[PDB]
Amino acid sequence: DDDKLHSQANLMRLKSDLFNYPGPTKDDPLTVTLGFTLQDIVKADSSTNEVDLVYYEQQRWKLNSLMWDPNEYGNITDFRTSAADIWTPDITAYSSTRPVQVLSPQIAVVTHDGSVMFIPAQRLSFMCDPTGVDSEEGATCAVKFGSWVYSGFEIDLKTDTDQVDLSSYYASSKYEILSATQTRQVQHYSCCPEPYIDVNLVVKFRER
Amino acid sequence: DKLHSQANLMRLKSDLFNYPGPTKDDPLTVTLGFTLQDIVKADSSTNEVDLVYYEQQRWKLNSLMWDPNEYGNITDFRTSAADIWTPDITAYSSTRPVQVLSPQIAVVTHDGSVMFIPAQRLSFMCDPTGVDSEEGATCAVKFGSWVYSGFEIDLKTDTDQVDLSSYYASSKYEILSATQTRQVQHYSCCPEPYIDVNLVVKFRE
Amino acid sequence: KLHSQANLMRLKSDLFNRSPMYPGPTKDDPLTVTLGFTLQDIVKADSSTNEVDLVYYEQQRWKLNSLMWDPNEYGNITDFRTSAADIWTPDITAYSSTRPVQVLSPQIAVVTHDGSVMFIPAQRLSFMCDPTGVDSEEGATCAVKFGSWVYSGFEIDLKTDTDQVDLSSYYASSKYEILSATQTRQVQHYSCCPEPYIDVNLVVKFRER
Amino acid sequence: KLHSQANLMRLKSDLFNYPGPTKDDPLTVTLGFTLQDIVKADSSTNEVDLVYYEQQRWKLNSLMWDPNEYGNITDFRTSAADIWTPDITAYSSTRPVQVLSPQIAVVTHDGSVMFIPAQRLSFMCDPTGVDSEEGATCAVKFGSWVYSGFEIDLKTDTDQVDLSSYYASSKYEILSATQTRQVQHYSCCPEPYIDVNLVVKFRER
Amino acid sequence: KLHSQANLMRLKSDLFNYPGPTKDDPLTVTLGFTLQDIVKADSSTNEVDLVYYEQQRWKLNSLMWDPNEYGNITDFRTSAADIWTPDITAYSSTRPVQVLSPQIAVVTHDGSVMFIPAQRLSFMCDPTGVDSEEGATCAVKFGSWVYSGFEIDLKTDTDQVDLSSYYASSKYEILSATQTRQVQHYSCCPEPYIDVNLVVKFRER
Amino acid sequence: GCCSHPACSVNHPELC
Amino acid sequence: GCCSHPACSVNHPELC
Amino acid sequence: GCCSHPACSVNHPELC
Amino acid sequence: GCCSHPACSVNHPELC
Repeated sequence: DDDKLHSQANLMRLKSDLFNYPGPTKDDPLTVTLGFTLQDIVKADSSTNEVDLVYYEQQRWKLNSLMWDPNEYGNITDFRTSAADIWTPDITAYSSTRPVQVLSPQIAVVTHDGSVMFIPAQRLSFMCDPTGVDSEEGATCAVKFGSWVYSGFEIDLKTDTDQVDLSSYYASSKYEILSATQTRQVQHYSCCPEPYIDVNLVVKFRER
Repeated sequence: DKLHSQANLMRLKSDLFNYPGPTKDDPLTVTLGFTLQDIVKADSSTNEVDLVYYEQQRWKLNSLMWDPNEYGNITDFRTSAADIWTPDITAYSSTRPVQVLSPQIAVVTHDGSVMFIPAQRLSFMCDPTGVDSEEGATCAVKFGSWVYSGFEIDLKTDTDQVDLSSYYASSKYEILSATQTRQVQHYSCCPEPYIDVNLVVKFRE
Repeated sequence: KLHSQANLMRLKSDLFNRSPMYPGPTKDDPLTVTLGFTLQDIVKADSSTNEVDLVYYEQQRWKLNSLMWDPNEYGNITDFRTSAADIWTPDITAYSSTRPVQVLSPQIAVVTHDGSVMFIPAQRLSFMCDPTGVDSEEGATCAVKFGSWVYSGFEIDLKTDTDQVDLSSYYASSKYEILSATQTRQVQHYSCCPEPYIDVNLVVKFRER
Repeated sequence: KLHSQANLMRLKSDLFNYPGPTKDDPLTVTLGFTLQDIVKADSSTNEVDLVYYEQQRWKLNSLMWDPNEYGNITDFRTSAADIWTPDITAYSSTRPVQVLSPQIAVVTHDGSVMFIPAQRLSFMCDPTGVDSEEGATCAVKFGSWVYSGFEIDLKTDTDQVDLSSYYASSKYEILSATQTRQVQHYSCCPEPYIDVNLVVKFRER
Repeated sequence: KLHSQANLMRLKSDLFNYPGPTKDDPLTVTLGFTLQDIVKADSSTNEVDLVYYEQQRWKLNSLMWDPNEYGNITDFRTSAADIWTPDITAYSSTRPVQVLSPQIAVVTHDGSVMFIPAQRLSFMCDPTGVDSEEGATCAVKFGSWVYSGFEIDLKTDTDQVDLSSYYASSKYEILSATQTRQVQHYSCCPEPYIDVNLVVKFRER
Repeated sequence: GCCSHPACSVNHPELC
Repeated sequence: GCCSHPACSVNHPELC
Repeated sequence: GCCSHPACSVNHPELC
Repeated sequence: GCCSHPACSVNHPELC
């Protein structure tokens, strides 16, 4: 109880020191790891060629400015914090047709080495032609995710796997998944020498 | 002296408000109960069902306790839920943002216990096949913390029967049964448990 | 003109920065809220989900001693307008809505020197309602209770000045004509418990026009 | 140039560092509508949707200044949230107004303010007759929510709603559009209540 | 890396410590559109929904710095709220714009700003003939809401809308898409008023 | 009457 | 009963 | 005319 | 498994 108040004071003191970073730079680049858990294809609109996905978008990154020695803070190794209290990466779907809807709290976990884990649940409408969804071959759609304002020189993007996690896909959805993949891509343009990274989400699905 | 009651209350509130959430060393029990008001809509073209309910949430913090003798015998008070810490209990299979239908105001008592009962409309994943039959349709949604395991937030119910005493008698759907059951999940990777409350509603037109 | 504006600002500062601030009502310091409805329109009746949408004005009146001032001390100011966000307001709530309430008007309260507050937001409300019979001469009947979300009768007393909803501004070419609309204070008792709970029951009977 | 900016930033600072009108300090607000489109007429609910510009002009002595004390600055633009604005309201809307433009006002050295937001409004309207040549007629009143004619005097400069930018390929042909100042009194009470009544006649194109 | 970070933070508060353009100090804004999709064409209301990137570029002397004083930083990212941005508005929208992208700007050491919000826009459009080889044509003008040509000068770097990212499986194929600067002079008045007119000819795929 | 108009109602507690 | 009324429930933890 | 244009109108109290 | 449960995943970066 005296020890419990002491751990609360260590934590408040730790957050205060950390919370009191201008984003990544070419000189101080950042790696963001993305993975998708696909929960449901809710809607597939043939009259507008939009499709609605519900998923978890797991984001991990590491900042030296969030590092701390556990010994100097009561052996605290990690803490939860509102995602709005720290910097977050501007990872964006490139072909949405509606503002994304947040379906969960937005809370990150910070570890003493500076690592941050952040998994918002989201609902996304994006451009997708569901032609074929009523056939054995099904339909195929794709959407790219990446930073909106940072090239690969400031934010590098990775995946830990190319398989979209489907182990929580809604078993009674109107649509079953034939395959779902998440692929890092490196793009180069004529003008600009800096590369652009995205993660391409490709989903193949048909009516159940 | 009515001013003195107000003075004691303002003093107490500013005192208490001037807690980082639970940890493995200081874990928290959150009790959860549902009062189901209405199944508003069951959409068989997208398999979403819309629910209106009250979500009763109760927990207890030592940092919120006080001696009524030091504060004019004030034994409890009301406060905006935004001025205190609240648990991150979430539907796991929603398809839209929760809509809040009521003020968000909690009651804190002198022993540090908190009660918070917001009304909510929730769209969640549900196949309403059979809702036009005697057997009806069955659907389910889990609620649990978003970032905490069972070692930081333990989730509990006082009963596994959903309170149906205020269920809208002229709803498009009648309730056959409604249960709220604590589940403990174990992953083979991981020694710590994960706790959810599974809400199962059997209903028909 | 400038002298009065200065008086108004010093008054509002004094009230809003009072040292015993107003924490809402208590058993020792209870409060009476008066409620009246001006029904303007039944916009929609949806028999596929049993929801009905009302547009009305919800008049709210209450009085605090901590909002009292002597006009002579403030250049004869007898009242002022203030954003509802700058004062305490009561937590009166529809108990069977199906959507968040939509506000259709500014939210501005009038405070008078005796401590009376008046506040009339326009609102659109969806609530549980079976419109069956709306296409008959008898029409349909629906009811929604309003009350505090966290306060009993011992902290907030709820009153109406009349049981007759004001229909003098009801939209004359609405899809639905009003047969009757009443607003009635009700006292709920629970066996377990001594304190009562007050609601105002809005009952509207109506049919296709 | 930087001197012009320093003068203007200083001027805005000085002005921004008024409680609304009173019976002693009354205010005149001039209202004018520019009707851009009738988007939609719903005969199942008797709601009609309009897109218009609402032109608002008023003049405060507390916003005056001499150009010569401020580098001959005669006017400036500022966010409409940085200044007091009147509470003019549609009286029979059915949905919260939607703002379609920036909300920026223009303040002139004589204290006058102009503010023209674009808005979409749904309001109560029976579109019966719209599929005829006589068309349908509908009306909506605008007026202060909390001020009588003794604190806010509402006026128009013309009774003609500006249709010169009306959308030529709208689903609805506009037949007339007028904006009439109305003064209303109730027998109980001496003070007048003022509205501007927007009346639009229209039919399917 | 810590020194580079500290250089950037120093730069920003030096930089963060402009009131918009004036007749004395006019500003040139360059607009470009990247049309991504025509989502929807509603012939029941004559509204059409486009998804597009809006490229905006301008330059301020108050935003220029010496890279050597700050460790050879050439550009930085900042929240669009942290800086002044122009009030460029679709003039015939029927719904509030929906923003599909973070609102972050890139400032370069010469003082130039680039800002590229992704937007979805409903606007007034009669799509009659979209089911014909000729197709349909619709236009929406963009321009400042409160500034004349003497205060903001609107320019394009081309009159060809970028179609290189247009959704290949859209329900509508683009026949052409232009963005054309227009200068309009008013009978009453000397100043020019400037818009960029987006014209889009399209048909069902 | 005065009590169905919100500007007039908020100006006459004695009546509404 | 009391548990289904939020104003009553929050006043009676001992039963609801 | 000018009064139809919000950027013009707002510059000319004289006629709008 | 763990990696599709946001509370488990966020606690096991090395794994998920």
